[PDB]
Formats: sequence, C-alpha cells, structure tokens
Amino acid sequence: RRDLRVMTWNIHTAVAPDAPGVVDEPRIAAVIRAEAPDVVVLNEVHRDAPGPGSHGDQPARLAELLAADGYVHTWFGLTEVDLPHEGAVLPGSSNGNVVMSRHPFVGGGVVVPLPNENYEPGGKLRRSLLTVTVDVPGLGDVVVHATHLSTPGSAVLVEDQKEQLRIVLDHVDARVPSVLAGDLNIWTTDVPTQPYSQNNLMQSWIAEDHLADTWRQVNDPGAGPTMTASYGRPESPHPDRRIDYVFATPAFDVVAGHVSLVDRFASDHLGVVMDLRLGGAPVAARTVLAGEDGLDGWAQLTASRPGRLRLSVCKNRGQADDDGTAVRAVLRNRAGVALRTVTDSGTSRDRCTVETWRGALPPGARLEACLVGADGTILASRTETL
Ligand SMILES: [Zn+2]
Repeated sequence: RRDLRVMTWNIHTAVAPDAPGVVDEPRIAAVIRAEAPDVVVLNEVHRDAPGPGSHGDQPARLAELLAADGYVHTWFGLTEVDLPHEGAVLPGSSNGNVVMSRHPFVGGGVVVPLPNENYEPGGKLRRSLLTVTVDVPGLGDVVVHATHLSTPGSAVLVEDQKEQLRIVLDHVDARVPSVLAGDLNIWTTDVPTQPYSQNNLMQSWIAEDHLADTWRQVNDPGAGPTMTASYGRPESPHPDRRIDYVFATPAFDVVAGHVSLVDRFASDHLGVVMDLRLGGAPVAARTVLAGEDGLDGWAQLTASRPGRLRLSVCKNRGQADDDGTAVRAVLRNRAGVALRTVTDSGTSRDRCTVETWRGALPPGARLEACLVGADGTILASRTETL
C-alpha cells in the first residue's frame, strides 16, 4: 500500500513550556509513539557535552526511548556548535535537525550548511539542511529533507532566510518522491507588521519548484498554527502563525493531516502530522504563478498515469480579511477553449482548492492562472503551454 505518515516537530530541546528547567525526552517520545509516523523530522535537538545547562545526548536518548516502537534508523544533522546555555556559551554543545524512521536509510545523511552572511558577515554557522533517503515498504525510496531556517527577527535575517531557502530548494529534486519538512520560520504571506517581510516571494519560489504545502491541500491553514501558544486563539495574528511545514513533490497526494494535541504543552511548537499517499510517476508537473508579479498565489497542475489530472489552486493573499479577489486556473486547448476551470477565493487562512479528474492533456494545451478582482475583472493573467 502506498500510505506514508510524515511528522515534523520543533521539540525545543525537550523542554516543555509548562515545566521550564526540566529536560523531558520521554514526553516528546510519547507523542511521537502515539502519532506513529513512518518518518519524523525533529528540530532543536541538542547533543551536548556535560556542563551548566547541558541537554546531554538527546538523539541517543530519543533513540533509546523509541527503539521498541521501531524507530531504529536515526540521523543527526549538525546545525551549530557552542551555543549559549543559561546565559553563557557552553563548550561542546551542539544543535541538530534529526530524522527518525521505522524504515531503513539508503546510504547516509548529508548535511548542507545554510548561510547567515547578512546577519553576521563571516560569522558562525547556525542552520543546515539534512537529507537522507528512506526505503519505505510499498512505496520505495523517499528522499527526506529536514531543515530549520533563521527567525525573521530583522531585515538582514529575512535576507538570510531567502538565501537559505534558495539553497534548500536547489537541493530538492521534484522528479523523485521527496518531502521537505521543518520549522521554516516563515508565514505563507507577508507579515503586515514587518515592512521587510518577504514571505509571499519565498512561497512563490517553493511553489515554482513543484512543492505542495501539504497542510494547505487538506486543511485550513488558520486551523493549524504551529506555535503552541497560538493554538485556539482566533484573534490576529495567531491563525497566521503556521511556520512548521511538510512540503511534498508532485507524486504525492495528500490524504489528511493534523497538529498533534496528544500533549500540546510538551513543546512551544506543535507537531504537524501528515498522511500522504504515493501515486504513480507524474508525466507532467507545472506551476503557473498568479498576479502581476507572481506573488498572489499559484496553480499547480499534475498529470499522471493512467489519465489522471490534478489542479491545485491557491490564493496566497490576505489574512483575517477577504478582499474579494480570487485566483483562477484555466486549462485550455490549443484553440484556447476552456477544458476545466478551478478557482480559489478567501484568504491565506483558508484551504486551497484541489480538483482531480480523469483526462489527458491534448497537444497544444496551456495552463492559465489569473488574479480576478471582486467585480470579475482580470487584474492579471499568465499562461504557459504544456
Ligand atoms: Zn543544549
């Protein structure tokens, strides 16, 4: 069978917001055990030598706690050494991203450093990408990319987020089944209180690279903020604080997903648990961005055997308030006749519009993505032949 459950979680070094000063790997492990993912990506896992505030060897402890549950394949991808602990640099400390899996790796993990040149020219490394292939029974090889980007704490940090993301995306091959997961530290849309926010731009790059935001395919983004403290708060900006993601390549369909509420106060982030299903090899995958500068959303078309078509259309505009605009995708024949139209309205807090049907792309077909005004006027249009 073709199901895959993928979880991502920033575990805050297993220190719970409801119990400061206690390192509690069992609480983290119990949530993972209950969610029973095939593969889990963890951020903020330390591997520290002894000293004031040390977290010890967290990957080894998590592996010990989860071995009997089948998570016997683990990889730690170093991101940073010698971090402040309790107000002082702790020698021999380190942070990593971790992949844990019930299924064996093919080869080993590879770590790619991600720069912070704008924040600190010539400074220490702080962020990295971990890539490892997992051989999943029934599916075959799935490439897992695990990362954690800088926080958007300033204009220079956002410039670093952009450079980090470029490198991450250039390491994803959408031609093979892959997932990209972790704390990307970006909303899907520009933060209105930050003039230097460039989230719409970054999301357009991810979509151009044939990656689908899996949560947004099946759920309202506004129902899944991933900061624990934001969960359950309808007031702005809380429903927008979804910053932990699972992205998937076109071969995957998204079945369902949820934020983990087994023990919500175990970390200051919520775990994101996605149920995916691997289809056949895509025969075509194309993204057309929407809006005059390609910043208002997108349409992603996937064709696969036998004769299946999928169109995922996303309006990536607005937070609390719907301006009445819509993103519309039209599949047209060579004559320009509409074969199918799929539209997404609402705001970035609302689920994307995904349609799947039986059909074949005729020769000379093209895909159009438009931004449509509230009055029905076409504000922008972009078309690409297939
Ligand atoms: Zn530590």
